[PDB]
Amino acid sequence: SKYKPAPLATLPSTLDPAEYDVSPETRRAQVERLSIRARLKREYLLQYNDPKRVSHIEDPALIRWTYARSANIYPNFRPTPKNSLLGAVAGFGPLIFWYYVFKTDRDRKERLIQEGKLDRKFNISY
Amino acid sequence: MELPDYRQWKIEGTPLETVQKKLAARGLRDPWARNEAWRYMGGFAGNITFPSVILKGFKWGFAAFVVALGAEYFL
Amino acid sequence: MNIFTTSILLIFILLLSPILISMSNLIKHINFPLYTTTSIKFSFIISLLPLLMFFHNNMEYMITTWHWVTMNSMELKMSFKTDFFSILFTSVALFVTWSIMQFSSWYMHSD
Amino acid sequence: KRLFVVKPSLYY
Amino acid sequence: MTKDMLPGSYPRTPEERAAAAKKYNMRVEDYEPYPDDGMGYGDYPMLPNRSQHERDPWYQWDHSELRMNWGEPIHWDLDMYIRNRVDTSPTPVSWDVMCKHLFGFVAFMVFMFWVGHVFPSYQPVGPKQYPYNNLYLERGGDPTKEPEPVVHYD
Amino acid sequence: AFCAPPAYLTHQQKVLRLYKRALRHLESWCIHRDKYRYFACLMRARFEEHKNEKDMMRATQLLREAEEEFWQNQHPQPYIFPDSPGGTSFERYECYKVPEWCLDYWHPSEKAMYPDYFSKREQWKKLRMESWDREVKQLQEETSPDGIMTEALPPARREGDLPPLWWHIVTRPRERP
Amino acid sequence: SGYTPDEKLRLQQLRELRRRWLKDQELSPREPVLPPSSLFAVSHVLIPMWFVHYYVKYHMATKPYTIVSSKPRIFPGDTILETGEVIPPMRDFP
Amino acid sequence: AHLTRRYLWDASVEPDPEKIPSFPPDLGFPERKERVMVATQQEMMDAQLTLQQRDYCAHYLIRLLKCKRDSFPNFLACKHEQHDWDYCEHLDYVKRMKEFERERRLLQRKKRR
Amino acid sequence: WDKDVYPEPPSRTPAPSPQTSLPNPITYLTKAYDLVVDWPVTLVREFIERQHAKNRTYYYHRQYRRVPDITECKEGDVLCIYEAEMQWRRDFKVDQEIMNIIQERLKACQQREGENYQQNCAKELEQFTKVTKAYQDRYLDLGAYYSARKCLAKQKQRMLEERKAARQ
Amino acid sequence: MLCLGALTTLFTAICALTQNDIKKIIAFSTSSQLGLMMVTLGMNQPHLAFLHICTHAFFKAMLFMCSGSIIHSLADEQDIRKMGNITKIMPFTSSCLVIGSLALTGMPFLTGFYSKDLIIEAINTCNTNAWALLITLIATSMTAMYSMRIIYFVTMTKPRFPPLISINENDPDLMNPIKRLAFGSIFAGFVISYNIPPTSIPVLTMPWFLKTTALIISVLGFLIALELNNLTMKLSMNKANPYSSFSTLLGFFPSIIHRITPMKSLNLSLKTSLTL
Amino acid sequence: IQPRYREFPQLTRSQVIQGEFLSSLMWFWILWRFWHDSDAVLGHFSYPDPSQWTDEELGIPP
Amino acid sequence: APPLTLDGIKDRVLYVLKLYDKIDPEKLSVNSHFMKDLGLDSLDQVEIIMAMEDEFGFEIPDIDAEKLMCPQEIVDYIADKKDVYE
Repeated sequence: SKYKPAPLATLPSTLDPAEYDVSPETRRAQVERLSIRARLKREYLLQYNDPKRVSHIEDPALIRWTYARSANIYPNFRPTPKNSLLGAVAGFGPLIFWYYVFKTDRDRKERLIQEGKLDRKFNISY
Repeated sequence: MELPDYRQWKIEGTPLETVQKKLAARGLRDPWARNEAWRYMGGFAGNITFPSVILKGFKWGFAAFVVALGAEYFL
Repeated sequence: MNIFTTSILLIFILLLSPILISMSNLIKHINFPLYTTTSIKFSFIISLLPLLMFFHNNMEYMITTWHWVTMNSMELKMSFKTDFFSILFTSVALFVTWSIMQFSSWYMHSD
Repeated sequence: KRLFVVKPSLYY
Repeated sequence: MTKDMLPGSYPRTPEERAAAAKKYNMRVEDYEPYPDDGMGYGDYPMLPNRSQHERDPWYQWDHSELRMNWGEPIHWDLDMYIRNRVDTSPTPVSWDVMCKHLFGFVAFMVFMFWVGHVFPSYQPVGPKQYPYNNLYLERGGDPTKEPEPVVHYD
Repeated sequence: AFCAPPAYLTHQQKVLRLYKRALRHLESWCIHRDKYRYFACLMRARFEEHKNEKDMMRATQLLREAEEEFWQNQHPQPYIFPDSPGGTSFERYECYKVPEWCLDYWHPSEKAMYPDYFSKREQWKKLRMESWDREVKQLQEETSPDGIMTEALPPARREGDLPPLWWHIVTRPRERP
Repeated sequence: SGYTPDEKLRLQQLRELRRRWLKDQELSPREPVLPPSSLFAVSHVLIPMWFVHYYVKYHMATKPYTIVSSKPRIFPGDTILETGEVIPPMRDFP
Repeated sequence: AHLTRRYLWDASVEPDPEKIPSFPPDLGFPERKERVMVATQQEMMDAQLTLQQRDYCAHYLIRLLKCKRDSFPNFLACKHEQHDWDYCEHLDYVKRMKEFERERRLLQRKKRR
Repeated sequence: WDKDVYPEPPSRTPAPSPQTSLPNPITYLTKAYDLVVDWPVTLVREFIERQHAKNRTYYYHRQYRRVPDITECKEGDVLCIYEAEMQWRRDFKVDQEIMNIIQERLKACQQREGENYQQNCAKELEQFTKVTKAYQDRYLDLGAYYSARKCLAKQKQRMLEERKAARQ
Repeated sequence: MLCLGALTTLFTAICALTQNDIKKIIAFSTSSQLGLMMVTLGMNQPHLAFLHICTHAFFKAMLFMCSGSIIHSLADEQDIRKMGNITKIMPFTSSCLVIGSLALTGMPFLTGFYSKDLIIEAINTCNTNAWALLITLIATSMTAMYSMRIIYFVTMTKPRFPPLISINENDPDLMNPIKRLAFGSIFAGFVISYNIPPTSIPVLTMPWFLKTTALIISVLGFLIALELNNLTMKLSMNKANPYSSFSTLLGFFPSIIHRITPMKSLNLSLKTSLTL
Repeated sequence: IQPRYREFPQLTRSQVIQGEFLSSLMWFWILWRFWHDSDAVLGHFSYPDPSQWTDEELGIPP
Repeated sequence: APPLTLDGIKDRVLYVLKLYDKIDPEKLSVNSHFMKDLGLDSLDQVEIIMAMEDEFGFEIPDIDAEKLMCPQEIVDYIADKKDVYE
């Protein structure tokens, strides 16, 4: 096909080779996925339509997502050469870069002022 | 809402007729032409022209122009 | 000039009147879209006067209305600069907004 | 001809 | 919620892998954790990096605007892929082709602007002439000093 | 929207979806009605030429070639119905779709402005309360032994029984509140 | 394709219930039981103008540099009111 | 056009728009009289003409402004004054074109051996 | 309003000198204004001023006597330093307002001269520049903790530099 | 400023072509006109740029009002591929739309004229980037091109709208404001251009072709767009074009930037600052 | 006001006459302004042929 | 903008179908099946659905449309979608 997918322009489904496979294995897999969807939807609709319900429907998937992205990040962190290198670089490199930028700018400005060559004309507030 | 009689809608005398002619020349027929024929029949019949659309009102504009020019000449 | 400055400030006063009316109970007793459209119309009519004066004499004004705060040798005070650009644009925008406010009463009538 | 329009409680 | 319904450490064995799939309401074959590079992912599954824009819009999703069902495992980057943010839907034109065309247009435009600057368009006319020493005083000239006279002829 | 998708689509379904999409994009390309009719007849001729293909492999191959051609010739900016997904005014009226349960919190002063509506609403709520137990029982007994389940729901089998899980399908906010 | 008998029957029952519900949505004749021209010009274009002109003339016009206007244009041949000077005419040209 | 000749033919015979006038002002002009300004600095200042407008036709622009102010609210009663001002500006433009042509002619005259 | 502090040149308005048969709408609008709007407002203001004439009271502009400067008393005498620091803060606060007055002068001159500001605001611009140099030499570069002691140190450093340059 | 305005004018004038949404076409027209104002400012003509602002407000608001009336009368349909024949089915809105479109183009002695004509004259008679000038003229042609697109596909065709018809212009709240904006689009440019004080010195001495370039290019664009639109009824299949896609998909600037920039930014904000 | 199906609707006299009036006013204004100010469209002054100015006029010495 | 009615929807649906060559205007009833009774094709049903969408200015999702096999089914689907019978 003349369409080359990209990570941000994913491959369509009608152009997907895996959508045209009729093997009983894949057919069983799809049916099992639909069965899981059906069971979850049945439970959700029962809760949703329950006339005695007096509160919102708690979402275990959402709780798991938030727990994973917050409280479970550190217990499952192991330092590695790549982790340490990335951490050091991201943490400090920007700081060193901006320190050099600001310090060179300030030093040039101060040299100008000491020599009296800086044209501070109506500067009154600083 | 009383619908107009569907017997009214025909293909003859409209561009759908030429479409049907070409399809027949290819050995095919269009079973939906009468569902579009109202767009070409009736008060929707006739072709619009860019001259007409742009110059809409030109006759009365020119009449008013002549009147105003004559008045200015008189005064 | 009294007349010129009065017109310039009255435009804003008239525009602000509908905003205040919307914070009272009168908005349920009146036809708010029509009241606002009339306010825009009268603001346009009032603004037509500074426009005429500028066309006549071509003078431009600097009107300091209120002293907000002074910040050590830099005073921040509400100031209006009414010259060619402001005077013409105010009238043009008020005309356009009058038209669009009347149009919206029909376009958004159901909403 | 005139259908009830469901609204939240704006009384409060 | 007990500690067994919550995400845990990387699954070391097929027993743990099956238990994790059961926990996440996913088929064992579909379940696939992140690489064990110790970046905190732990047991959480890896779902395809496909934006919510691509889900079926005609379906009756439990979470209507998220286009997700209740209980369905949530992508790690759901808040990046919500329908308001990053979109990954397929395109009529391939990504590289789009990039090439856009960058080519920009490069051609900038090069042609440079060419125009090199070869400016002007009229066969001399410079505008102003009186009174090129308006010396009006342009803020110093009164006491005397400018070098500039004379305009015919 | 009302029906739930199946686990998979069949070859017939895929071909029909491709046919509909191709005709819609062909209409988008040919702005005018007569031209669209002509080219739609030609497209149906192409579809019919292979309507008989008992080699279910040369059928899938034809379908894949057709899908490649469609993705090659699709309108970059096709025509979307205003209310359909992706069309202007799609979810335009979701701001005014206040769910029915919001009326529970109305102040008595506000309910006094619609005496009959809430009288009928109490009857509806009583009906829901009466039905719920029987409908959940019906679903529980209808559950298939084998795990192969579907989102399709059963109708009311006995008499005086409402279809199970009917309350949200009914009472849903109107399309244009 | 096509509705299975169960789908058709469920659709019929939901259709009946939904249509009855929509009918119940109708308001009764008494339902909204509510519980027991220069006027605009003078109200909005005159009283506020009094207030604004007062504020200007007696709080803005009395302060220094509060209202400043560009100098009026003077052309050769004009009479200044305050000083009475008559601007000399311009040179004659072809 | 001048641009075609400069950018495709010999560019050394075409004026450089920045460097006009290049040759001494008095070449081929044994008697050259200075440009004449009718309106005075004081008159232009009093009339409030913009520095862009304070050229050699300021005496016509001042008449136009005076006529507009006097005629107001009749804003169509200054067509003659405006035509006078535009014609003066056109003559100034023609003088500038003559300057450009003189520069070109002198540049191609300098093509001596 | 004191003209010496806030100089406002004399107005130079030209005579009407109409040259058309049409009526000027602005004149009639100004007449209607001077009648409807200007007169009742004037009467209300006159009544207010008449009421003010009775119940008339006076308020005075406080005067502060000069106290010993920072230079005039000893290192670590907190009493002296407090007096001198309060006096220096008063003088600094007044320098700020003088700055503001001259900036207002410059802005009003620019607006008034309009298109001739490049040539008819020379006096105001030069005043701004000179008074600006004075302000910079006095107060510029003192911390957010500026004080009489810092001002004295800055002045002494500047004087030392000037003296060294004069020697060289 | 000159280069940026010229680029914006050309880019948005291109994008306006091949747009099947009336509001989108008018928005791209607005962007093109703003690019032209930016070119005018790139030249030292601030007063002329402001004059164009004031003149353009009128007819742009009128065009948007007319499009709104059409969309309301139809069952909220904005795509022009389901309109047509509005010239006959909505005489008043169609007439106002055509007045606004001709005003947007350089029709002599309409509100647009007293700004667009002078801007084009000043562009021609000034020291400017050759490429900026050339693409500005091409965009001035493309303006009439897409105006003709709107006119043709929303007026000069057979009806493509659904069969049930419920069209009602007859409402004062609709008719009166459009009438006022039409009086504006016809006379306001003239009245203002005469009343305003002299601001800058225009250049009125130029070759006939430079003087009449505005009219000539506008008419050329009208004719070319008319021929291309007439060619649509020919029973030949329209094949996708690389340039047609570049126009339709907005030059891919949205498709690329609105996906690469936010993706990288948000991925950094999560994987680096927060997690790592 | 009457919604009609697959048929050209009925046009009130008001909208027709008002659209006609707007178009006529536009064209009257264009014709009037072109008659009175054709220079703004064609040209105000004669662009001189720079190649015809004589060397004596341009002060070109031989 | 007249609100839709059951009778109006039925009338317009039958109008569209009567304007179909493959269906003879007689032998077409609200309950007449497209394949069992009228003997139409799978592609013909898709074309009919598209014609109804064009008529009523809104789209039938493919999943819901594939099951609409009789004019009464189409009428009921349109009615349920538009919430007609208040």
